[PDB]
Amino acid sequence: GKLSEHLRYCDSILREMLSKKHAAYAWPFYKPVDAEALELHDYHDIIKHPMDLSTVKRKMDGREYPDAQGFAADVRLMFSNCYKYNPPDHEVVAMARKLQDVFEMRFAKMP
Ligand SMILES: CCOc1cc(C(=O)N2CCC(N3CCN(C)CC3)CC2)ccc1Nc1ncc2c(n1)N(C1CCCC1)c1ccccc1C(=O)N2C
Repeated sequence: GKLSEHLRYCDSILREMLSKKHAAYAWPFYKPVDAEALELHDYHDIIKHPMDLSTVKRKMDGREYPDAQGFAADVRLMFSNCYKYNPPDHEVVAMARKLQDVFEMRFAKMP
């Protein structure tokens, strides 16, 4: 089935995003947002479905995505949360944009 072929290619996108090359801008998305440690009393009012690369990895390694589109939806959700919660001039936003540049480019190049 070409459904798991695409998902295996998405595991490579995930490895690329977690890789040491992109760490200057990707590290805020390694683990979930700790709203209590960052004193974001606001975060879970606005972000109803948090997402991060480690949760995406957990779901991928557990075969929880039925197809590549579900994986892409979660990665983009992680980006959309960051754009939604933060003021557009914050530099977590620039960091998220640099990482999304990696994701969208490698996703489009899927055979
Ligand atoms: C597992 C460790 O976790 C964190 C630890 C610490 C920490 O105390 N030290 C102290 C000095 C830090 N410095 C200052 C800033 N410098 C750009 C780099 C060096 C290094 C580490 C800070 C943030 C963390 N984790 C996080 N995870 C998601 C988000 C997130 N931070 N940022 C920040 C990342 C950098 C700027 C924004 C957010 C902050 C507020 C609201 C939303 C978000 C948000 O959207 N994301 C995705």
